[PDB]
Amino acid sequence: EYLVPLDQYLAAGVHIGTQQKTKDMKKFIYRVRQDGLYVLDVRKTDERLKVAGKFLAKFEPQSILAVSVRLYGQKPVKKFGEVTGARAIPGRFLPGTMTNPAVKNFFEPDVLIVTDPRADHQAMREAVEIGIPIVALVDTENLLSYVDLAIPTNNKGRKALALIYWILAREILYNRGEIQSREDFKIPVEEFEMKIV
Amino acid sequence: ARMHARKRGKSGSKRPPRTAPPIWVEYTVEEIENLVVKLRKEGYSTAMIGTILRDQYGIPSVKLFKDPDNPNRNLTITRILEKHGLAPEIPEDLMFLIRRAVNLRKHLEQHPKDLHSMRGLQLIESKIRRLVKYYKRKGKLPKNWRYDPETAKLL
Amino acid sequence: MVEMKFEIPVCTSCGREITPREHATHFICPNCGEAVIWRCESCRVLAKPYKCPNCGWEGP
Amino acid sequence: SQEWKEYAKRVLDEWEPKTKLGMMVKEGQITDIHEIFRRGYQIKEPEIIDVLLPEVNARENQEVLDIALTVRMTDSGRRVRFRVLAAVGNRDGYVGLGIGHGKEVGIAIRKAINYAKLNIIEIKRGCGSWECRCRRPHSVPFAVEGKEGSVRVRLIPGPRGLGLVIGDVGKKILRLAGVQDVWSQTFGETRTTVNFAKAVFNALYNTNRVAISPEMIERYGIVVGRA
Amino acid sequence: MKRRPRKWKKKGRMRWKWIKKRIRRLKRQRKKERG
Amino acid sequence: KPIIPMPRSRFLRVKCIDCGNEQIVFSHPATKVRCLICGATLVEPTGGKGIVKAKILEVLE
Amino acid sequence: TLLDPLANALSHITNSERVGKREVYIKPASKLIGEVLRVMQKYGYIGEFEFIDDGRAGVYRVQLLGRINKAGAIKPRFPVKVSEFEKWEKRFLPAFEFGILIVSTSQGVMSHKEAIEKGIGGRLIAYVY
RNA sequence: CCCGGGUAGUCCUGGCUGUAAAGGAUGCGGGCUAGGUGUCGGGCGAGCUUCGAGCUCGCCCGGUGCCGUAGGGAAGCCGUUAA
RNA sequence: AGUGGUGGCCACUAUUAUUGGGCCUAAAGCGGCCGUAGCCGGGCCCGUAAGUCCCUGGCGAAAUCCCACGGCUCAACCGUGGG
Repeated sequence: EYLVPLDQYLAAGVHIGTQQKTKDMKKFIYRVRQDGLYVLDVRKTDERLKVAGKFLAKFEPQSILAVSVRLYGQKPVKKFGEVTGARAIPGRFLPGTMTNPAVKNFFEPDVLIVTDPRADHQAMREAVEIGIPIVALVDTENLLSYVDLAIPTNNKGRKALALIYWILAREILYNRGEIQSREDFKIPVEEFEMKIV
Repeated sequence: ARMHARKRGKSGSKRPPRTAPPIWVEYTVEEIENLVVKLRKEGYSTAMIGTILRDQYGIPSVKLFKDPDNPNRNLTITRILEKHGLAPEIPEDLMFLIRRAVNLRKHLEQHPKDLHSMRGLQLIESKIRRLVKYYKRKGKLPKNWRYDPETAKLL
Repeated sequence: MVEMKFEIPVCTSCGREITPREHATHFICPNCGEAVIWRCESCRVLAKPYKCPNCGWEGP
Repeated sequence: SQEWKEYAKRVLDEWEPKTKLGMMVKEGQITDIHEIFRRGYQIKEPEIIDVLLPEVNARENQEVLDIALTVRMTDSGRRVRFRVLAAVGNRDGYVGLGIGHGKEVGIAIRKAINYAKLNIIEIKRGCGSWECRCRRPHSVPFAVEGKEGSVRVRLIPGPRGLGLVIGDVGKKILRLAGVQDVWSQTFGETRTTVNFAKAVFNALYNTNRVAISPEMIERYGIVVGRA
Repeated sequence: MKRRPRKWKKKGRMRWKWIKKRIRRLKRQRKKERG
Repeated sequence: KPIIPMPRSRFLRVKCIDCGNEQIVFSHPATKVRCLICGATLVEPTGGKGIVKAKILEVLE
Repeated sequence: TLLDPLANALSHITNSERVGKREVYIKPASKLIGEVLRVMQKYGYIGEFEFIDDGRAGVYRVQLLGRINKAGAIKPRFPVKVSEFEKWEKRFLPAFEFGILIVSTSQGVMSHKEAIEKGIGGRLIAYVY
């Protein structure tokens, strides 16, 4: 069983990985292409993200932060925070955010969401120095050190970003009980995706 | 080969942990006896005998077959060539090294200035002498046996 | 004097207790959602997998 | 005792909790000191710990280890700065160490004390000497080491009444850690007092890094923190 | 004649090569007049 | 790294082309492989897997 | 050139532990090594273990339980009588009976505490705690 | 120091002399130890082919870097080519 | 009722390092290679008991040393008894 059609996934660039691998994500990697790009496992991705939806409902809405310093994820994160009432911070994560009480925007979550592990190093160090659980949107190039909930997919494309963020909102509000069915979301993919100006 | 070249290269070769010989070998101990005596009758030492036997005849290894004449020993090509009086007196490797030694010494005679081969000579001579010392510790050579370039020439 | 024996938290993916200022984590077991899986740095930095005691669910 | 609870109340109704940990200590969900340490939380508001361990505020329970006058060379003079290192602890297995920079004596003192409060740590205690073995927490339960810089210090259990067989910095740290008999040996120079103190800290932390069976707990009477 | 590398740092010093050579010239003349 | 070394060389039950001769041969021959009756070569040694020319019938381990 | 199986084995164990992996494959397996592996397993320092006939020298497969602070091989096989173990124990242990010592005795290699109970000296081979 | 010349030398033959920042300022052999990546060379498997192991990709082995987790060390730094 | 000055010896000293030291930048790895004695050496089966270990007789004399007790007022010292 799949939350979303497989062909939609393949169109979304979810399964398209880079020209690199790592020992950590050998399990998640499905296969290699003759050219060099790597392919992740679709089914494992689906299982992990439904698990993540089962998780995130257990927390409060506001308590959860979602951050994306990558440009392509900023509107997906703002849209997901709007949908689920989570706090969202796009752009340049101000250093010392959750570690520095004297700042104006001081806030201490109980879990973190990370778009690109490589780019969001500062967020992980801050959150760790507070000592919270970490969720990551990893790729076959990201690194599995210091992630409690890693989800494998292509964390560069806008389509994949919007699609997975949408599915995450779907599962969290499912497990929260506010919305029971999948068909109650009248917010299609294009609301989360980037707009090319 | 690290002991002089000091390079840890691994071009060794592997044998699976089989205890009994496999069934598909359609030859028996006496048949491999016939073939090995034929082969050494044709003028080959143990290495090439075993290579061709495992190559064309296909039998993976004669060490997987137990000698009828002793239950504790696994049959070997050297033992078989010892059975019929077709093992050599001087062990094969060392005879080879003597032959190469006289070869290099001749080339060196007609070429003095290549100190690189001087060092090579030094190396192969320490090799033969180590093997001979060991075999003396085992005693498969006459105790008065000792290297000489001239008898090597006779060899 | 009533002795104050606490239950010192034990990491799940190595069996080693959590030293007091280790910046470790505790989060709910993944597939069923009742077990409190702990995780220590020695299991986080290398990120070796953890198996839930209940559902046998394995993951980093 | 009652004075400590009075101090706790004064700070409770005076301090405004900011951090995520401030709630469960002001809202009372947390009351054990070891509650913070076990789970793997963080600490940033020193006001937290005196709620659960107000005894840290005792004048004797604070120790000033050393005061250094590190100079900064400028184009237009010599600008001094006091680097002061000081320790604060309770006599029941909780202690901390701090380094504070300042322009006067007082400011560095206060900042160092605050930092030391922030670096509070839990201390196992026992008796594993080859002679005493009396199961009480009158010594380190077993031999440990602590490394920082050149200096490496090893601490070894000893029988009771032996006293602190260690240099003065280690003497003060172990007096404020709740331990009273230990043999101690040092490799590397111990004149830089700061590294000696930090090394003793590392060793005390390393105590809890040792794997143990409940059999050992009942053999040395391993008191994890408060006796 | 096993020269100490420490002496080769020219701080507060003359170039080691020339001190070595000076010692050698002194050696020459002394062994000469001895015999 | 595999704990127990398993050989990357198999054995081959093969049929010669000319005289219809069955034989067991090796995957990585160190020397030439020739037929018993016709005598023609069967597998050529090289840096790796021998260069088969006849028809492989079965793969033995 | 490999010269001592036991020391490589115990070092390999400790080097696995400080990482904290689960399965270890001691390539140099010998009968004495197996006896040793039995010794501390009788104090559960390791989980199960198994012998694997590799055709060359055997390989021992061992699970860890994450309870080995350090496991070294006393190489120069010091012989010791019964009455002085406390000196050698203090040479290789952190605290009173905090771990074990493995002694080869006339009857068979095994731990030291019983060897005191049975009152037989021997030759130290390994220590671990 | 620059410029104009210029001897021994620098070349071949035979011998001596046994020296250097001959420095990776790192004596050598074995066992263990997260990773990322290139080239060199050998082997294997795919893709390309004007059919030359001639061209791209994955793996295994050895040599050669660079980055780098843990870990070390006063620090410089090193880090499976260990310090 | 002793203290001070000097001289020599152990600790301080892991600055002599088997326990227990360093040798890239602080003094310390020779330019490289070969190899004799010496030292250290893969696993399995049979034997031995040289080493190794347990028990047991003689012996390593006294005085000094540790301990309980008795005498000297106590002590030191001495005796008796055990190591």
